[PDB]
Amino acid sequence: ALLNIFDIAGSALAAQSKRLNVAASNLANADSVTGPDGQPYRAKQVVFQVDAAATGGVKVASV
Amino acid sequence: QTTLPSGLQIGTGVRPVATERLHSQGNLSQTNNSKDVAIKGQGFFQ
Repeated sequence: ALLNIFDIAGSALAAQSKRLNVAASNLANADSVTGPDGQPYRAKQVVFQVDAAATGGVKVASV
Repeated sequence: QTTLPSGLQIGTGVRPVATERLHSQGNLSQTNNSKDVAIKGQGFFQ
């Protein structure tokens, strides 16, 4: 449509922002302990996937 | 169930309060003079 380029780029930007936020949160919680209800803190990562509408944007299903 | 109390309490610093003198009994040394006196126990001259 010559306009899905904006959608693809926006999805890429959102995914990169999510990944950066996760990394920053892990760095902040590097030396934390005993979070809520006492369970130890565990690090998290994100998984990128493509939206097969072929060629499509990137999404993050879950952390 | 059992977690840390999760409370914050920041200190401020340290100050000197007093200097106490150990009013113990010191040793006696002989000066051989005839007008020198030494206290055995408690008491102060005036």
